[PDB]
Amino acid sequence: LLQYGSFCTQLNRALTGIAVEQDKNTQEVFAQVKQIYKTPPIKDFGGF
Amino acid sequence: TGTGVLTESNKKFLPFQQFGRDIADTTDAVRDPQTLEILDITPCSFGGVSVITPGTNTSNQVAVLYQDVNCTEVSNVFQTRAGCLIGAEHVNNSYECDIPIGAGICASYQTQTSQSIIAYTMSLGAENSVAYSNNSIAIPTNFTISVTTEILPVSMTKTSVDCTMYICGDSTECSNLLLQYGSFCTQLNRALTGIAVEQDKNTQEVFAQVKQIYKTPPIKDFGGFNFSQILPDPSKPSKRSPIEDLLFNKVTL
Amino acid sequence: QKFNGLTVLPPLLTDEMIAQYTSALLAGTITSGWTFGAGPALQIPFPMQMAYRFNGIGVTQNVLYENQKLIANQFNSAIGKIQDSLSSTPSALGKLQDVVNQNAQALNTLVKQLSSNFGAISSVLNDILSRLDPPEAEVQIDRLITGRLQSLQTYVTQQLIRAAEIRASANLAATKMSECVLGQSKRVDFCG
Amino acid sequence: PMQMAYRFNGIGVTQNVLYENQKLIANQFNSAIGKIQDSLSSTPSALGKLQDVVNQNAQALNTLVKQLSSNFGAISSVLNDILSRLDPPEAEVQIDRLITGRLQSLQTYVTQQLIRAAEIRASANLAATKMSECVLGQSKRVDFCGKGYHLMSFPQSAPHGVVFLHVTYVPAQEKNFTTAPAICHDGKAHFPREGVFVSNGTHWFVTQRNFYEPQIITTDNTFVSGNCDVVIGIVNNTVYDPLQ
Ligand SMILES: *[C@@H]1O[C@H](CO)[C@@H](O[C@@H]2O[C@H](CO)[C@@H](O)[C@H](O)[C@H]2NC(C)=O)[C@H](O)[C@H]1NC(C)=O
Ligand SMILES: *[C@@H]1O[C@H](CO)[C@@H](O[C@@H]2O[C@H](CO)[C@@H](O)[C@H](O)[C@H]2NC(C)=O)[C@H](O)[C@H]1NC(C)=O
Ligand SMILES: *[C@@H]1O[C@H](CO)[C@@H](O[C@@H]2O[C@H](CO)[C@@H](O)[C@H](O)[C@H]2NC(C)=O)[C@H](O)[C@H]1NC(C)=O
Ligand SMILES: *[C@@H]1O[C@H](CO)[C@@H](O[C@@H]2O[C@H](CO)[C@@H](O)[C@H](O)[C@H]2NC(C)=O)[C@H](O)[C@H]1NC(C)=O
Ligand SMILES: *[C@@H]1O[C@H](CO)[C@@H](O[C@@H]2O[C@H](CO)[C@@H](O)[C@H](O)[C@H]2NC(C)=O)[C@H](O)[C@H]1NC(C)=O
Ligand SMILES: *[C@@H]1O[C@H](CO)[C@@H](O)[C@H](O)[C@H]1NC(C)=O
Ligand SMILES: *[C@@H]1O[C@H](CO)[C@@H](O)[C@H](O)[C@H]1NC(C)=O
Ligand SMILES: *[C@@H]1O[C@H](CO)[C@@H](O)[C@H](O)[C@H]1NC(C)=O
Ligand SMILES: *[C@@H]1O[C@H](CO)[C@@H](O)[C@H](O)[C@H]1NC(C)=O
Ligand SMILES: *[C@@H]1O[C@H](CO)[C@@H](O)[C@H](O)[C@H]1NC(C)=O
Repeated sequence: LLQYGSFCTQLNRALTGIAVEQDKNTQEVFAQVKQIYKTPPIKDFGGF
Repeated sequence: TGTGVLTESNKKFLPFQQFGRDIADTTDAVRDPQTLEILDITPCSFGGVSVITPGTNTSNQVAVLYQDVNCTEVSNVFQTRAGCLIGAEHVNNSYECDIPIGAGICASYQTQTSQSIIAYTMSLGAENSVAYSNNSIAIPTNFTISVTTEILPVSMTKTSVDCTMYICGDSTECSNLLLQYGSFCTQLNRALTGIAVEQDKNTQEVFAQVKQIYKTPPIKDFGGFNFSQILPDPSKPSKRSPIEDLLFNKVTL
Repeated sequence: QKFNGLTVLPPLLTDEMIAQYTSALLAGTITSGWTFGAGPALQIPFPMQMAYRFNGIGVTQNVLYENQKLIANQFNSAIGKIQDSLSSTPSALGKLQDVVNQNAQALNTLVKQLSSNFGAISSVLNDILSRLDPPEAEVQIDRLITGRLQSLQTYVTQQLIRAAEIRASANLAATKMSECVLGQSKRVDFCG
Repeated sequence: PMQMAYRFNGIGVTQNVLYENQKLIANQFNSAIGKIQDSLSSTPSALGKLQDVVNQNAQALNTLVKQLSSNFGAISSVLNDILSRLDPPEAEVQIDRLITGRLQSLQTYVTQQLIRAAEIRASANLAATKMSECVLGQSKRVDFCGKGYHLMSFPQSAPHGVVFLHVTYVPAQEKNFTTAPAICHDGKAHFPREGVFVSNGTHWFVTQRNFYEPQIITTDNTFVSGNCDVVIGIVNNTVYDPLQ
């Protein structure tokens, strides 16, 4: 297999790129708040 | 034949079958000759090895992550949910994520409290409840004008490869053999030409959105607003703005 | 499941940890309207916030106040109907089930490609090595190497294309989060 | 200044705000632009998104070039020597292996280049949209042209990309106030034409939503609709007409 060269460092690199990109997908969708907000203990939202 | 670990299994084989095989054509169990016992096969542990490093420009210190192994097979070892991580001290107190380990664990070079690579559960941000009431509002009494920078790639280098001389070079001998493969290189030349030609369309579409070239007036009486940092500089040999000059001095090929 | 060479990496954000992000986005929305997406979260009474969102679609705010009980009842009913709707309508989550199904199917195909001869005398490397002398076992192994490497490369290429699709979907989802959740979109049929 | 005033008017702040503190706004804008210079000169990995395309293309070309060192089972990797030491009927079989390996390497390169080109095209389409919607206009569409309420943005060309300077309005020091959604006068129920009702504790004012500017409540900035019996949160207050 060594005689085929860098095919597998290349395939591993491509798959690693995809794996690294999935975390970026999740982070850019959900990590849009600077702060973690909490709701008050009493739910007096005018009827909603 | 094969390799793995053998353990006792509770799979009731039939008296005639000799070896069991799971989905996707993999041997999952075999029955033992000389005892007729049914023994399970599990692949013996393996996984990738990853290296956590702050950078050779900061320290030579490193933590190593073995990706899917228990901390039972070979200074301070920490068992985490994404593998076995050795060389990182685990801190209870949470920080913002610096180098991702996985499963909510990150690691960084602290440089102040511990002189090592700490490992922690990343924090999602500062906690604050909003003072919600049925009769209270918050209205801002001032404001701040803020400028943020956003960076987008538009085009890439227009490369082009010539098969006949990449594969053969100056050899009519193998060019005659390459002819037997048909249009494999008419195709590759065509695909790369398509990529190269659309790289120019990308730039044309992003930038060529004005039909005529607007010029700024000689006198900069903008009511206190200052744009000298963004308009081109006449003193420069290439008529770029200071910010564009820094951008061009910042990316290296 | 765990196989020969196949490993699955844990995502960086745990499900316990994405729920906290969505909790933050909710709490921010209910307690501060869209203001927390621009600057500091500024509390506002929720019926007043809904009045200004009504005002944002060309309905005077007196409408909401003169029928707030009605609007709250309608909203509660509509929220309750979501639970039943997606609990009773199958294939509702098909767009999410399909990603799991496609990834699992591609991995199953990749593994089942190890059962193929590709023209070799046998598909088991040890079996062919144990009974052929080296200068011919080399030739037999080479076909198997070529076939398996081509299979792996096909898998990688389809994964690249599917990941491009998922990235387009995730960019759309990020835009929808920003523009539907953190704002009110005047943009037709983008947010329903 | 008048253009920026109307951009302020485009986010829900009256023009008088900009004109009464134009000196401050201009100073603050100049400072915010000057900070971009320092941030780019001081923080590394700022241009990472642009450096990564260069890095990936260079790496793909480097692996394509280093694939010429591979034998693929041939007796040697240089075609010239196998050609110069084997007769044709035995050199064709050796050359075929190199042809297969190099062709299939080139195919892999071209496929990955196609995929990366599609990604870059998506990014360039996004940049074209951002030019049109942030630079050639003012975008009411949140977090598309930066954090905050979008005022205006400036393009800057970068190597193989574009940089956007997004000027945004961000609210600042704010006060907890008491509110009510309407006020009751002689049995009539008054709603605010624009803005909200706020109380300083003893007296009631109408302010616009994004900048504290109390005004005495008049018939000229509120409108009556219905009576006091219908809205759940009402406060009794007096409303003055200039006519009296
Ligand atoms: C194969 O032969 C071995 C012995 O030659 C058998 O092993 C015996 O198994 C019984 C269990 O019923 C034990 O009590 C004996 O002690 C075992 N003998 C030895 C020497 O270990 C085995 O059962 C035979 N299997 C078959 C299928 O014939
Ligand atoms: C607005 O009011 C809320 C409460 O009505 C204040 O929130 C308090 O903040 C302090 C922090 O110093 C906490 O210790 C209290 O527990 C908070 N109270 C509640 C009920 O959560 C808030 O500080 C006020 N802000 C302004 C600007 O007046
Ligand atoms: C509004 O914001 C500006 C700055 O954003 C404040 O101006 C500052 O005023 C102090 C005077 O105490 C000066 O020392 C600073 O240099 C000023 N800053 C700038 C950038 O000029 C102003 O005080 C704020 N006003 C309110 C009511 O919040
Ligand atoms: C606009 O701003 C720039 C800097 O932000 C000013 O340029 C400065 O000009 C003086 C000349 O008196 C030089 O000594 C400084 O070195 C310059 N600064 C920089 C960063 O180059 C310019 O004068 C300002 N113009 C107006 C009209 O406000
Ligand atoms: C609440 O509003 C009233 C007026 O709407 C303010 O009363 C003024 O107080 C000043 C004292 O500095 C007097 O000179 C004015 O004549 C008063 N106005 C009236 C109409 O009587 C009061 O100061 C405000 N308080 C707060 C906390 O905002
Ligand atoms: C290390 O970093 C410093 C400043 O960050 C830089 O000047 C130096 O060139 C770096 N060393 C390298 C790149 O080898
Ligand atoms: C690691 O091994 C220990 C005992 O060797 C075991 O108790 C523990 O559950 C293992 N960790 C796993 C399976 O995650
Ligand atoms: C970390 O916290 C846990 C529980 O809070 C505690 O049991 C443990 O001793 C702490 N360890 C350190 C080093 O603080
Ligand atoms: C707001 O809350 C208070 C305290 O529970 C309650 O008395 C009042 O009826 C509520 N609604 C208003 C003030 O409109
Ligand atoms: C407002 O005026 C009416 C008129 O009679 C009165 O009944 C009501 O109690 C007043 N509101 C308050 C909060 O006192």
